[PDB]
Amino acid sequence: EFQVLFVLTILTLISGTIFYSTVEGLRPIDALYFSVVTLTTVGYGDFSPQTDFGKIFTILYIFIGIGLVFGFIHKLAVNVQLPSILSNLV
Amino acid sequence: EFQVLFVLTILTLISGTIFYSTVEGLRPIDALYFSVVTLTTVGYGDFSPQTDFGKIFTILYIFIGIGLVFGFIHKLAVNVQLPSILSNLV
Amino acid sequence: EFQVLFVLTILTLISGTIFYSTVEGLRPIDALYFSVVTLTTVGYGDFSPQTDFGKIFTILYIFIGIGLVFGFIHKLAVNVQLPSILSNLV
Amino acid sequence: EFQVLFVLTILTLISGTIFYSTVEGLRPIDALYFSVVTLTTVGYGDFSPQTDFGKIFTILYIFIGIGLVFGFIHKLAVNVQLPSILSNLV
Ligand SMILES: [K+]
Ligand SMILES: [K+]
Ligand SMILES: [K+]
Ligand SMILES: [K+]
Repeated sequence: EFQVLFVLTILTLISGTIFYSTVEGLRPIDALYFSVVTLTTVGYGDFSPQTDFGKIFTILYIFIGIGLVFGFIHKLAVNVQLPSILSNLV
Repeated sequence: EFQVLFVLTILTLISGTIFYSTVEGLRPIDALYFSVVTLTTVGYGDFSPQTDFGKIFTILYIFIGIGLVFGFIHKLAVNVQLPSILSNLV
Repeated sequence: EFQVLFVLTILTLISGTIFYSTVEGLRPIDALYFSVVTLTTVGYGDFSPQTDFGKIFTILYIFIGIGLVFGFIHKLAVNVQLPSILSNLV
Repeated sequence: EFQVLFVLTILTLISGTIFYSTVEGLRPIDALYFSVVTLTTVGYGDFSPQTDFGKIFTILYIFIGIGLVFGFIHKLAVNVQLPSILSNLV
């Protein structure tokens, strides 16, 4: 469960990294950071797409990616972080 | 279920596209992108309303639109993406 | 239920409007718009607090306000928007 | 329950305060404010990391912190705010 969502999240972030590095000219690290900041809905806006291709991709990436990323966050919190916290209390 | 939320999401995004293109002077593609970035709560701020009409509309659009857009995202994730993922594992 | 959350949301937004208009010098309409953009987690950043008082208030306002605003949005979506949609289908 | 999430949220925010004050050169109050604005997903972008260290930390901080912060917000809303509201109605 967690492993599948972890792998899917990595793949989704790799896709954004490649897209934004190529089409929007970002350094790969900036493209990865931007992809994370986007799909977690933080949205600083220090980076944002300038091209119409980038804007269209971003629309679709948000709709397809938010569900996966927040599914991963939920499983991380409930199946990894929560048991680790409980274990520390004993 | 999914079809109804899909159609409602398209209609909601068309409404924002028309509003922001007219009142805020955005290109239609920018107005659509801004509407998506708003209702998914990303909020880059590369675009934001400059007129009081735009600010008032945005308040109401957020309150009326977030529930529909995140209902659609939830149904997309659970009723489309999840079964597709499970099918790939077999 | 819905009425109580509606009133609480209005009161919470009035509080932010008064605070940001006074301490951060915003026009009341801008303060209301900023309060909404904050508590719905959109966060354009076209407005943001410049004073330390404003930053401290914003921290506490977010933590106390997000739960109320998203409780209201949930009740709006499920108890008002959903039945209205279903009624249109018949 | 609430106490544990409260303490964990404080610890998580202290960690961000120390990190962003040191690596990104922010005043401690700005680092705390930025940490809150990040983990609640508001993301104004008035502050954002400029260094690659800061961007990498921010990616990991978001993934590890969102679950804790929104767990705390949920418990605050349902176990503290809700009973206080109900008590006011009698
Ligand atoms: K945001
Ligand atoms: K958000
Ligand atoms: K934002
Ligand atoms: K922003």
